[PDB]
Amino acid sequence: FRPFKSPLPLCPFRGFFPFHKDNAIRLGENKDVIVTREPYVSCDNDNCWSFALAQGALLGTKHSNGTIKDRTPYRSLIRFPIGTAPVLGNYKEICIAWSSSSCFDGKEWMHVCMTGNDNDASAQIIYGGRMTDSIKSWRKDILRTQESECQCIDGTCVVAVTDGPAANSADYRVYWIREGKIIKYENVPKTKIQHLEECSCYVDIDVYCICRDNWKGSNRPWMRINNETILETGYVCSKFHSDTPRPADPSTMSCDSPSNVNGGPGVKGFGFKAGDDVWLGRTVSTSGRSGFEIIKVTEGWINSPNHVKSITQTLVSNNDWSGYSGSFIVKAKDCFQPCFYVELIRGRPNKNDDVSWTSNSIVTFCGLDNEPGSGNWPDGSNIGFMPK
Amino acid sequence: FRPFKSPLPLCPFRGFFPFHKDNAIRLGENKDVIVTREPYVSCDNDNCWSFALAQGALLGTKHSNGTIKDRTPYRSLIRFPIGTAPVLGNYKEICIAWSSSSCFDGKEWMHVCMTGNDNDASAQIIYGGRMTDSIKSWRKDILRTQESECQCIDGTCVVAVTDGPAANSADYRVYWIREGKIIKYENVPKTKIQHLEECSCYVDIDVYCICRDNWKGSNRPWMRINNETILETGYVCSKFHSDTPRPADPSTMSCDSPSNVNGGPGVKGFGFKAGDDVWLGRTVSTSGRSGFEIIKVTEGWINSPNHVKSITQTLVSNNDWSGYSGSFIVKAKDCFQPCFYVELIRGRPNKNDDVSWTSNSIVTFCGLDNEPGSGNWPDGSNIGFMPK
Amino acid sequence: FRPFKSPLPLCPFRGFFPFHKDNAIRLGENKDVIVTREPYVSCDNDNCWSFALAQGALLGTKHSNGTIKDRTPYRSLIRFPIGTAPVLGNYKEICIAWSSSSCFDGKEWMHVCMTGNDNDASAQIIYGGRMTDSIKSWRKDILRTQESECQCIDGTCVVAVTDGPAANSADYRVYWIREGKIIKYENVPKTKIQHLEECSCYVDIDVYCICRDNWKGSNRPWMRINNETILETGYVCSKFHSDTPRPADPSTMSCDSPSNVNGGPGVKGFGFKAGDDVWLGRTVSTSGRSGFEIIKVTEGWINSPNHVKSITQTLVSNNDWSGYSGSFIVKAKDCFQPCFYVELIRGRPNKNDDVSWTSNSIVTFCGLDNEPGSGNWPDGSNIGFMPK
Amino acid sequence: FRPFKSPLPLCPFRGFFPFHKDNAIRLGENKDVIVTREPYVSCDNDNCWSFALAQGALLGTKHSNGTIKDRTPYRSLIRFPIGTAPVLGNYKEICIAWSSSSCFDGKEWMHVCMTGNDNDASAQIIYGGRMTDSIKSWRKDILRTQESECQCIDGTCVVAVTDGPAANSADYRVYWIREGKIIKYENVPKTKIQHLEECSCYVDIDVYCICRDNWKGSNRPWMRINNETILETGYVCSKFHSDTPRPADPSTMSCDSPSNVNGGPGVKGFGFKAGDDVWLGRTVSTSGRSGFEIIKVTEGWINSPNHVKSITQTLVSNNDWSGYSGSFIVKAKDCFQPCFYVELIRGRPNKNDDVSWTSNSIVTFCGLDNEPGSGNWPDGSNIGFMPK
Ligand SMILES: *[C@@H]1O[C@H](CO[C@@H]2O[C@@H](C)[C@@H](O)[C@@H](O)[C@@H]2O)[C@@H](O[C@@H]2O[C@H](CO)[C@@H](O)[C@H](O)[C@H]2NC(C)=O)[C@H](O)[C@H]1NC(C)=O
Ligand SMILES: *[C@@H]1O[C@H](CO[C@@H]2O[C@@H](C)[C@@H](O)[C@@H](O)[C@@H]2O)[C@@H](O[C@@H]2O[C@H](CO)[C@@H](O)[C@H](O)[C@H]2NC(C)=O)[C@H](O)[C@H]1NC(C)=O
Ligand SMILES: *[C@@H]1O[C@H](CO[C@@H]2O[C@@H](C)[C@@H](O)[C@@H](O)[C@@H]2O)[C@@H](O[C@@H]2O[C@H](CO)[C@@H](O)[C@H](O)[C@H]2NC(C)=O)[C@H](O)[C@H]1NC(C)=O
Ligand SMILES: *[C@@H]1O[C@H](CO[C@@H]2O[C@@H](C)[C@@H](O)[C@@H](O)[C@@H]2O)[C@@H](O[C@@H]2O[C@H](CO)[C@@H](O)[C@H](O)[C@H]2NC(C)=O)[C@H](O)[C@H]1NC(C)=O
Ligand SMILES: *[C@@H]1O[C@H](CO[C@@H]2O[C@@H](C)[C@@H](O)[C@@H](O)[C@@H]2O)[C@@H](O[C@@H]2O[C@H](CO)[C@@H](O)[C@H](O)[C@H]2NC(C)=O)[C@H](O)[C@H]1NC(C)=O
Ligand SMILES: *[C@@H]1O[C@H](CO[C@@H]2O[C@@H](C)[C@@H](O)[C@@H](O)[C@@H]2O)[C@@H](O[C@@H]2O[C@H](CO)[C@@H](O)[C@H](O)[C@H]2NC(C)=O)[C@H](O)[C@H]1NC(C)=O
Ligand SMILES: *[C@@H]1O[C@H](CO[C@@H]2O[C@@H](C)[C@@H](O)[C@@H](O)[C@@H]2O)[C@@H](O[C@@H]2O[C@H](CO)[C@@H](O)[C@H](O)[C@H]2NC(C)=O)[C@H](O)[C@H]1NC(C)=O
Ligand SMILES: *[C@@H]1O[C@H](CO[C@@H]2O[C@@H](C)[C@@H](O)[C@@H](O)[C@@H]2O)[C@@H](O[C@@H]2O[C@H](CO)[C@@H](O)[C@H](O)[C@H]2NC(C)=O)[C@H](O)[C@H]1NC(C)=O
Ligand SMILES: [Ca+2]
Ligand SMILES: [Ca+2]
Ligand SMILES: [Ca+2]
Ligand SMILES: [Ca+2]
Ligand SMILES: [Ca+2]
Repeated sequence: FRPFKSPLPLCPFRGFFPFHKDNAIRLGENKDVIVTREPYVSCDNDNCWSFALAQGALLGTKHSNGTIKDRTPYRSLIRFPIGTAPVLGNYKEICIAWSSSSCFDGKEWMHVCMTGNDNDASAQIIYGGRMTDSIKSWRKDILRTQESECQCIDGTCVVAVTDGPAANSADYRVYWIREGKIIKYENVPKTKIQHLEECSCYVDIDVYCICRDNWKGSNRPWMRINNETILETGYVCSKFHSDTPRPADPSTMSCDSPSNVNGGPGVKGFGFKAGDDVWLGRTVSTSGRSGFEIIKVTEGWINSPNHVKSITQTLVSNNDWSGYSGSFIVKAKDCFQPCFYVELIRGRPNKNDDVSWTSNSIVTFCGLDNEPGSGNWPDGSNIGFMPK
Repeated sequence: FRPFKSPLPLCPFRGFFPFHKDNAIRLGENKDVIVTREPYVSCDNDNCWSFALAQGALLGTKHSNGTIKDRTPYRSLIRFPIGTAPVLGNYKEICIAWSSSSCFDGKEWMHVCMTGNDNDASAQIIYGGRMTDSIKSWRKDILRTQESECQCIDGTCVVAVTDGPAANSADYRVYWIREGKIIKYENVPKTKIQHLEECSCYVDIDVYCICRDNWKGSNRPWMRINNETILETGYVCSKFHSDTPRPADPSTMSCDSPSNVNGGPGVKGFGFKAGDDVWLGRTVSTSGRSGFEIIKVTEGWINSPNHVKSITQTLVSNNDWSGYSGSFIVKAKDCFQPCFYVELIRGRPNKNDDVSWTSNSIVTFCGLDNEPGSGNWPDGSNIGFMPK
Repeated sequence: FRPFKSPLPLCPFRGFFPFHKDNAIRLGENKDVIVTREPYVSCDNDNCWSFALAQGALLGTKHSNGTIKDRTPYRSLIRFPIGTAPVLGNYKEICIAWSSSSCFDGKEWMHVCMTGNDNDASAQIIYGGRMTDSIKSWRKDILRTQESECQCIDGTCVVAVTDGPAANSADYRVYWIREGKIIKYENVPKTKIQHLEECSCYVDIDVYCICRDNWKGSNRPWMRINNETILETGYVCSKFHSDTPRPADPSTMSCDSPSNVNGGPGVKGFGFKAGDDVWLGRTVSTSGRSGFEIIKVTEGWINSPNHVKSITQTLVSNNDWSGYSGSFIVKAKDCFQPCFYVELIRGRPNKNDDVSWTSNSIVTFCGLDNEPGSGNWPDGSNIGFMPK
Repeated sequence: FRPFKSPLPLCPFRGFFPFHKDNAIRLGENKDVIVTREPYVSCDNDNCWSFALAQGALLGTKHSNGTIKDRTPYRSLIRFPIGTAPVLGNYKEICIAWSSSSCFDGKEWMHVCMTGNDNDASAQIIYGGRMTDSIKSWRKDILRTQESECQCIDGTCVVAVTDGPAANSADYRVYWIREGKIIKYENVPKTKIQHLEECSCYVDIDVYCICRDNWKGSNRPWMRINNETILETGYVCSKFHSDTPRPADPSTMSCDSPSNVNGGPGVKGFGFKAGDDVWLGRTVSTSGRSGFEIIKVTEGWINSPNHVKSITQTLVSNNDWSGYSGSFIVKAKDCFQPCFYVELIRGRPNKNDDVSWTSNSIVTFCGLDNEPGSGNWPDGSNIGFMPK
């Protein structure tokens, strides 16, 4: 017997440490590796797992040509051992999906899988391997979700979902799902949040989601949620913004609205509230998806004149490609450990990646209450060695 | 401890939703994937699985040349993770077979595996991995079975078996098998059914099988069976027929006999009775194995002047190849969820599939009591990219 | 908790039925498959497994060249799912070995693994994965064992071992091993048996072993053994001999000594005593390792004028290559089911197998108390398609 | 439920016997095998496992070129079935690491993983798959550890760690870690030990570590440790030295200090104290990493005029390449069985290994209280057959 996961507080931490790295593109030189993108990580009682949206093709084969395309019927959410490259001999196919979220409730896995036509998509809810429920597109404009792990408290899982325009007003909802059955949803209040995509969430008593405003906000919108309702919303106060693109530091302190500067598009990212402070992942570049660093901003969660970047860890150099990033948690006795993954995109449309495909590798870090060292953990592939 | 599966009613449903898709041919471009055909799906307490008849060769190798041939000693029933491509590193060999059925009784797997000479074949019964019993060909003319999952109620499994001509009167039986031991068989009454092949079965209190009349019926024959005997037989009343080939809609309403029009040959297919209504899978083409759709026919299960196609889901376009299709169930608390798979055949003898082999990929859908969206989920292989 | 396996009687049976077939050579065309020989099968509580002596090389690679060689340091006993081809992604390495036996005692696996120099070899005893004991070569002349499953009764496992000349008087012993610890051994009495190699054993209350006389006997020597001692010895009385080479039928009835005709060399084979009758596997050819059939000889176990081949199943045609064969059992409630495997050797030194390597596939059959059909289940590889 | 491992005495033994061998380079001819080095073995309750530092590339691909380099971000500690070659379909990625140690405490696995910049590395502590603690480089000079299994007694695991110069005075510590949490560390006393690297440890009531002095000692330094503190230190008294390089036999008897002859560099190695005697692994060559033998030295553990090599097993000939070697234990009822692995390095910078990569295979032996035979178990690859 296993109990449902509880509303534990986030563990104390003061730095992030290298965890698992798959080197998937390097290992894919001989065409063994499945083409993926939008990876994430999520753990159950026994294992942490890599998840990603496969493209139904092997890296470097003719079918991998043109996998820059975001949505096809040939995409499936797949799962593979954390830190391993996804290959036919080790992967599991979770569901047909070109957008997804997964989370373990303490007893079983839940997955949310969107597929079908852009104007008529549906989200399948999988629980314990069985399709238990669904969401029908209501705005008929690319129904979509987090692309990282959802969160579950006392048996009720929470997941953020969007339907509508990428660069205009759309609908954003949170769904509460218990044992695979949709209990209720709420439209996210628009009193502060103006656009919301690809939420990266974690648990610190309540669920916190830090997301992507793809329209007007170079700062990231956020929500606080429990097993019943949305408790709080806003934008991360930090005058050091963390979307891409974004203005150079220092920028505007906007706790309650989008910055309105360098607003679109964006990239999936994450953060961790720590008291009044906030940790924020971000590309090193302010314009491109290159490099990765995480900063701690003193009093960055609140309205304050005292915002300072007290810590900056540079984990992937600006000379290396990054991509999406997202939070995940690991139960650590009486608290949840904050961890994250970074998608390292290789191929189109990256300048000088002269291949016809698009894929990624993964690297991950976890938070400890110890002082970190330093290093650099990029994709590491010589694109010139790769089958095109 | 696990109890035997019970005679649960079918769950309510109003549409079908995309579940798992393997993209096996696309992923087989580099010769990793095992050549298969006649796939199906069946689940135990912990997992749903893909099953298929392998051809003892890797796709695109010289040994794959000529795998259009239906029966060889080199065919085995194999099992692999649902939605994954079958590769040497993930498959399990269940038994030597060129015709098969599998089902889980709540405690153990049973399999029925036919092999040997066309005139002298035998069916091996496997239970919990042990060969427990057998059936010797009695008409000496290709002893054969469902090519999809059998069904088990309160420990007794039921499976439909045929021996005799493909386009003339043959023998059709149901066998009752408990813990791998044949308890009894019955010759299917011929008062209504005139020819019966490749039954697709499910459970709705009793076992329902919807099969293939390969001789005179463009409508599908069906049986209702419990743990003791055949309770009822007939043909699906729907004036919209669901075999291939078949007449255009609307055709004849024949509850008690074969249509006698476009009667032979046929293709394995499935349906689900829903009150007085019936859901029917079928190729989009009325002549070829191209496309796949599922229709709901109001009062289609009964003798009525009111037959209308209230719902039509087009899941694979008529421009894409399909093949066999079959039902499977997933336990959903106090009811069984109706699901199905579609075999997507590529290679010989499909027009313009210029390769020497014959194989397939798989796609699956499950029923929910929600409104579906729409999409298209075909094999997706560019045959021109494939090793021939 | 699991009890030790008990001394159950052999199940009733009247024919043999096709079980699992791996098609390993066919599937090895693209160099995925590990080079093996001397395969066998053995089962635990949950699964039956294939075992074989690998050659530390992939089929069709340069390192596979010359794998006709019997003993090298690069040979390991490996285990893989029954009926699957052995590949790097599915195999387990049991121990370093160029001769081996394996058996499950009801709780754990035991293995006997010989390796090292021809004149100074040692047998490692593995139990529950731990090396627990060993046998040092005492005649310093290729210490060797069954190349099929040993047998275990009430926790005590029995295994036949040989050290000395291949075509002259050597030492033959049985070892009793409990939980991996050698309890005792006995020199096999030479009052009847004159040469003994590669015993194929099974359980029918007591352990029966039917072996290979490589010197003077075209008939097979046999032993009856319990958990304490050798109870009985002899040669199979059947005037229809079952070694290879051997005289044509009918030959000599020799219950107590070697035939003294077509005496050497031989091939590993098996049989099953059934009352006063005996079932005997044998190559179809009387001179070569081609084809495979199993005969039932009425009163073949005893001294009688009434020996007749009442049954003959031809399972592999004389036009196809065979090789070693061996017995294994599967627990069937209150009796043991008799099964066997046949090694299908391809490559050197088989005439017209124009490749530089030597390997094999596997096929298996089990006994049922039903009448069999007929078929042909040979290796099935087109040697011309294979990498050389 | 499982108890923590206890402080058992080492089992009696009088020779070493061939256990598992992977033949990884031979099997890597077709580019399936992951590039590794610094392998080791460690076991839990159910299985023994191979561990190694992968290089994030497949053997024989372009990315394998230049893998002689010791530290990169693309190295991960990986785990694979003991005696199997590491391939994408069977490996698990444990953590990012270019130096590592692993050990099972009776309940869960602990790992120590160093990565990052040479001057700023950190060691991540993994326990039950979760990152639980860390060590920050304190001398900022390649923080590093055993490259073989650590040891755990009554829930407290012990591991030797080094930071500082390779050929001058550095810092050497032992860390005590319980359930992944660092309890304490001790600086190793320098009253006898002058340099310490790559400890090979085992349990004989207390933990014994036999290590590598890379500076002044051709004899190996050693420590005795319990769950609380370092109990004893020294150098192995044996006048027959066991590092590489080293003086020819007989050399100096130095129980309390480095030999001061042929002092640097060295190679990772191991030994086993047996009463007043000692068993010592060593390369056959006194100058190079070729061959492998194990000697027993009578009274070799103590100050004595009676040192004699009573036993010498030559396991890999001087004509074959060896490399690092290390101890591991297997629980054997009421004692621990001493076993070891030998890394068989192929590629750069080995003379005449004309390839661009560097990797290894593995061979293993275990101790029994029986007399051994003899043999030779080298890597076995024909380097000329390999992709360069
Ligand atoms: C939602 O969970 C609560 C328990 O969690 C607490 O309240 C949440 C809103 C959130 O603030 C958490 O962090 C808190 O720990 C459930 O409340 C229980 O309800 C039962 C039945 O009425 C009652 O017997 C218990 O006393 C309640 N427990 C507590 C701690 O108050 C509530 O039922 C959950 N709601 C849903 C819709 O599932
Ligand atoms: C990746 O694919 C493009 C496009 O391929 C073409 O269209 C595809 C849908 C498919 O039908 C292919 O068979 C077609 O070739 C390739 O670009 C083409 O390259 C060819 C050959 O050099 C050229 O003649 C065409 O004009 C190109 N077509 C377009 C639209 O640009 C491209 O070469 C492929 N990349 C790699 C690395 O193979
Ligand atoms: C077959 O199953 C029945 C129980 O299932 C019920 O009856 C079936 C014919 C079918 O209609 C199902 O949907 C029903 O739920 C077994 O009947 C039981 O028999 C035992 C022993 O006589 C008796 O004690 C129970 O009361 C019966 N249970 C019920 C519900 O009537 C029957 O034994 C099964 N037959 C065989 C041959 O296995
Ligand atoms: C697929 O196989 C056919 C037939 O192969 C021939 O017969 C087989 C049983 C086997 O023995 C092969 O070695 C034979 O080649 C191939 O058709 C043949 O192609 C060759 C070469 O072009 C031609 O000379 C023969 O006349 C053909 N034979 C027949 C009966 O048509 C075919 O080319 C193979 N397809 C592919 C893609 O390789
Ligand atoms: C060997 O096994 C016997 C039990 O098996 C029986 O005797 C064998 C020789 C063989 O004929 C089997 O087929 C029989 O079923 C063990 O005998 C038991 O010994 C214990 C302790 O003395 C005694 O209490 C039991 O009564 C005995 N059981 C029987 C059935 O007689 C014997 O101990 C075993 N010997 C060894 C060395 O392990
Ligand atoms: C299989 O191997 C033989 C022998 O290979 C030679 O000796 C080996 C130990 C190794 O060192 C190889 O590099 C050697 O080539 C091959 O037979 C040789 O073939 C070559 C080239 O045709 C010829 O010049 C030699 O005289 C042959 N040597 C002998 C002893 O016959 C054989 O070709 C290989 N088979 C295949 C299919 O590759
Ligand atoms: C360390 O372990 C001891 C038990 O192991 C014994 O003492 C070690 C130092 C070592 O010599 C082993 O080989 C010995 O077997 C723990 O001692 C126990 O402590 C508890 C609590 O005080 C006490 O109740 C028990 O009696 C002690 N057991 C024994 C055998 O003395 C000790 O707690 C451990 N220390 C740490 C820091 O974990
Ligand atoms: C292994 O690699 C070396 C070096 O490769 C060069 O530098 C690498 C970092 C990478 O950028 C490669 O593309 C470069 O080629 C190879 O040595 C080179 O070989 C080329 C071609 O013969 C030669 O022109 C260069 O001068 C060499 N460079 C150096 C520094 O020596 C080497 O050939 C590779 N080995 C194999 C087996 O492929
Ligand atoms: Ca933005
Ligand atoms: Ca028909
Ligand atoms: Ca003979
Ligand atoms: Ca491959
Ligand atoms: Ca040294």
